[PDB]
Amino acid sequence: SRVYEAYPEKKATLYFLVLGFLALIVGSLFGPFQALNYGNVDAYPLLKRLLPFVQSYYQGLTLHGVLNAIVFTQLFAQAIMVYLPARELNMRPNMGLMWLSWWMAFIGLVVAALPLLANEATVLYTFYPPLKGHWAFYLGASVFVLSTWVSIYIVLDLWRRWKAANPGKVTPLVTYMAVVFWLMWFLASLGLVLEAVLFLLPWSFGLVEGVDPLVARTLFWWTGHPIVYFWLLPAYAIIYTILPKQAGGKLVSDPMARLAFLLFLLLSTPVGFHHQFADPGIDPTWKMIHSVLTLFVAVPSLMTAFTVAASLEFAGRLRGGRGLFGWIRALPWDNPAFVAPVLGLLGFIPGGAGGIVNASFTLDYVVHNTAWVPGHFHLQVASLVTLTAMGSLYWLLPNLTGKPISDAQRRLGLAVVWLWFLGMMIMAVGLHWAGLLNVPRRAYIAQVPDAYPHAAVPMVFNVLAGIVLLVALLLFIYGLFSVLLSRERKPELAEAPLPFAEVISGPEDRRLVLAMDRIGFWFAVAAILVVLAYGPTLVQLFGHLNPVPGWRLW
Amino acid sequence: KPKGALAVILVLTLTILVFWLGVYAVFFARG
Amino acid sequence: DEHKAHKAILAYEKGWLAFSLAMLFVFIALIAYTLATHTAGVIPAGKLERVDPTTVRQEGPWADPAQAVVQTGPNQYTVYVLAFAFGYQPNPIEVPQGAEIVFKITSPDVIHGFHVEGTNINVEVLPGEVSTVRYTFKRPGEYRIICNQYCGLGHQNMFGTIVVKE
Ligand code: HAS
Ligand code: HEM
Ligand SMILES: CCCCCCCC/C=C/CCCCCCCC(=O)OC[C@H](O)CO
Ligand SMILES: CCCCCCCC/C=C\CCCCCCCC(=O)OC[C@H](O)CO
Ligand SMILES: CCCCCCCC/C=C\CCCCCCCC(=O)OC[C@H](O)CO
Ligand SMILES: CCCCCCCC/C=C\CCCCCCCC(=O)OC[C@H](O)CO
Ligand SMILES: CCCCCCCC/C=C\CCCCCCCC(=O)OC[C@H](O)CO
Ligand SMILES: CCCCCCCC/C=C\CCCCCCCC(=O)OC[C@H](O)CO
Ligand SMILES: CCCCCCCC/C=C\CCCCCCCC(=O)OC[C@H](O)CO
Ligand SMILES: CCCCCCCC/C=C\CCCCCCCC(=O)OC[C@H](O)CO
Ligand code: CUA
Ligand SMILES: [O-][O-]
Ligand SMILES: [Cu+2]
Repeated sequence: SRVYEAYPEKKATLYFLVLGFLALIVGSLFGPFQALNYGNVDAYPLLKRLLPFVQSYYQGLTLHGVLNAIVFTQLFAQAIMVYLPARELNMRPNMGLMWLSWWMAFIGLVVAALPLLANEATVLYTFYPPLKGHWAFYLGASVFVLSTWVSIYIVLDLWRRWKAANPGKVTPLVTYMAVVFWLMWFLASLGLVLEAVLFLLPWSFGLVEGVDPLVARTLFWWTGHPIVYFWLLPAYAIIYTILPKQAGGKLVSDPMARLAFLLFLLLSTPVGFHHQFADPGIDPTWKMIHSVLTLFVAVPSLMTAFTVAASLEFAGRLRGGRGLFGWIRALPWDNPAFVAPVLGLLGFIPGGAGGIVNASFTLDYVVHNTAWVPGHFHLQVASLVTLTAMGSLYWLLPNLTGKPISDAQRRLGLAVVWLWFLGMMIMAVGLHWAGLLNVPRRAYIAQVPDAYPHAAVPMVFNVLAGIVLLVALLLFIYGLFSVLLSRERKPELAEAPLPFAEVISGPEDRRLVLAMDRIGFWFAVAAILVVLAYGPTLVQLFGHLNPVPGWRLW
Repeated sequence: KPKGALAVILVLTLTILVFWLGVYAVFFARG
Repeated sequence: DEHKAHKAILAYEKGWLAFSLAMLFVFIALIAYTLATHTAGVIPAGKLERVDPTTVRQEGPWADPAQAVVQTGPNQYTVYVLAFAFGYQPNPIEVPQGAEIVFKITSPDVIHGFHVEGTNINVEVLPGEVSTVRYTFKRPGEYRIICNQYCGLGHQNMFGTIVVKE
């Protein structure tokens, strides 16, 4: 194709998205079995006839977590947060590096998948020592994540080349988003990189006898919090800069969109002890300080809530909608690329309410390690992020491939995103409620069918969700393959501009925009905040290590 | 005024409060 | 029109953001309050207390489960609990109602949870470390301990019991 000669970045972006959606499909096969299990129904015998390499519930759960929450989300973020700024600036990413990032991800994935599939790393997606997986799982994973350092370089390069060609112009919006996002990711990723190089890798290779589980979790959660913002922000870049056009309006504030992203850059990383409220050996003052700062990381999404709602409302009004509800009805509910992020934003309202709970220190003792937690995060990543990426099948795919989406495929995408959304809402209900009833997360509770009698009611929700989501997943697989293996190719679709929104006309506040463009400075602020929030604890832990022996309990 | 955007942030407020005060009440009940 | 909608949007957005900030501040004040009350006893001790998981069942306060419960104040008992694959010792933990209990929990193998159903006790148990949390049981009876951190294939059936005597 002459299109891939002029925009070779389309092909690499396609490879990231395809591999992402393949991981999502594989990891998601386990989700209905797990919802049935949290509905006290044991379908593992069926799953094991179908997939005879699956030895346990917990091997299935490792696969589901790693494939969906690690692999899929990262590949999507690499596709969106490279290709969008590249198209906005109208410039070619360094293609050598783009392909290097892809193959690093693919190879990292293949190497981690070997021991995962062989039942040698059933340690879940958190891999907490002293549970000890095969070295290849840690090495494959490390290389998979390090793929993203290449992406960071790719975008900083684009940004710098553009700024050289445009001295004293402010950074264009999507590129500003992606720059702060990838710099945030760089500072975020250091916890896991330290944990892997300093402990997990020498340990799984046999070089050191034990690892200190408290240091390992602390360095894990330095990264484990911001990684969720790393999942979220690509969906946000689309929601701010693309969705308003798809809705039939405009983005109502460029500065308010930049300010949210700058708040994410500064506040995503210094807050991880909110995953450690129940850990010994971390001072409760510092837990409180991460609790407050976590409540602050909430503000950019609270701001997003308004800027995005007001953008949708403005679109609905342009399209004739009047009343207090007319604006909603007037929106393009026949367009799956519109519908999917909108539904994902609706579920994000309870999703974010549960996150603010979890953040609230002593309140976390009510819900920690219960089913409430999966209830919260299915609303955030398995619903909003996932639905936004699914909705991209419907504008992004044609743009990358030239392949048209038919009327029939459009309606099928509508049904998939609605069933997926509704299945996530029903399961959110079953899991939040079972969690309040003290049902633990990460547990094959269907194998102890009399242990949880008080949860009988929300258990029905989880069965229902497991069935609704089975159907949504089957239709999604069918749909994605129909669109991928499709006959027709219309080269004009691949040459059409991306559907980037205009910004509403009004002053605005240059100087705020100029101030936020001081990226070198804001980055050092973000990085100072991490030394402030983590340094004192990590000094103490590293000065009093207590490594302990590894276990395989599967 | 953006009446629609306000209606959204109202639902969001009420949700956040129901969740937060709900769990706060459970916390004390288990205390 | 666009000028006017934009103006109005930014104005009400400023108002929402102040309200949303006010609300978060109230939550921060309300959390502060819990931290000043007896309910905050379940927050684990910050201080590092290192032990050796490989000998904890042979020497020290976890080696003889029948001696696990030690009166340490006039209305206070320290309880040495081992969470291990896949069980808790002693079993049952027996304590008097209305006394302050200081649980000191460690593991000889992997991480376990220690979640006492019906209470705010909910603490991670790390091999090599001692988790210390404090609670006073107001109501006598049987309380189930659930392991809420995946510790291997016996996880879903890993439970223990606290009996609070009248
Ligand atoms: C992408 C994935 C994730 C997001 C985003 C996310 C956001 C938060 N989370 Fe979280 N989370 C926690 C706190 C929060 C906080 C305060 C927020 C916030 O950033 C949330 C703020 C967002 C909002 C306040 C909602 C704003 C609403 C919007 C933006 C929608 C507006 C609607 C519109 C515009 C539509 C209107 C249109 C119409 C047509 C009407 C805590 C601790 O404080 C824990 C540990 C708990 C424990 O005990 O283990 C936790 C656990 C997790 C886990 C479990 C990790 C594990 O395996 O152990 C994951 C995977 C997860 C993911 C995610 N989380 N979270
Ligand atoms: C058909 C869709 C899906 C269903 C039915 C589903 C169901 C479940 C259930 C019931 C749990 C709880 C299991 C347990 O605590 O033992 C689970 C865990 C999880 N799910 Fe999903 N899931 C689905 C899709 C998603 C996707 C798309 C994401 C990410 C993008 C995702 C991420 C996760 C993660 C991170 C875990 C926790 C893994 C762990 O604790 O180690 N799920 N899911
Ligand atoms: C478009 C996708 C939406 C799909 C929506 C799916 C709705 C599920 C069926 C409801 C009818 C009621 C059927 C329930 C009747 C049998 C109940 C039963 O026997 O319980 C399970 C069994 O006991 C465990 O071992
Ligand atoms: C247990 C919980 C399960 C239930 C979960 C439901 C939560 C909210 C339901 C749907 C959100 C959709 C809101 C907006 C739908 C608008 C559609 C509309 O207005 O359609 C216009 C008409 O088709 C001309 O386009
Ligand atoms: C036409 C599409 C709509 C159809 C969708 C239904 C809508 C919502 C209501 C119920 C579904 C419940 C299905 C759950 C099936 C089995 C429940 C179960 O396992 O029962 C446990 C019982 O409480 C212990 O004895
Ligand atoms: C447009 C987006 C809208 C999304 C909005 C979703 C938020 C759901 C919030 C609350 C549900 C609470 C249900 C009712 C509260 C239950 C309390 C209760 O009954 O408590 C048990 C008590 O102990 C007696 O036994
Ligand atoms: C629509 C899909 C989104 C999913 C929505 C998830 C629903 C969870 C909702 C609210 C939590 C509020 C907590 C409920 C607290 C009620 C119990 C109470 O009030 O506590 C007093 C009682 O004595 C104590 O033991
Ligand atoms: C117990 C707590 C009570 C909960 C009950 C729900 C509270 C409503 C929620 C948010 C209001 C946010 C919108 C703030 C409106 C600000 C007014 C404003 O900014 O008006 C300027 C404009 O120029 C005029 O002329
Ligand atoms: C412009 C007007 C501004 C004024 C608005 C301020 C908002 C008031 C809200 C919360 C105050 C905190 C109340 C703190 C008292 C909590 C007591 C409690 O809940 O006691 C728990 C338990 O029973 C004992 O151990
Ligand atoms: C849409 C969402 C609907 C959500 C519905 C929410 C229902 C929450 C229920 C209970 C929490 C209360 C926990 C209170 C703890 C007291 C338990 C207790 O008494 O524990 C045993 C003890 O041994 C006796 O001797
Ligand atoms: Cu011990 Cu799970
Ligand atoms: O991590 O929320
Ligand atoms: Cu977090």
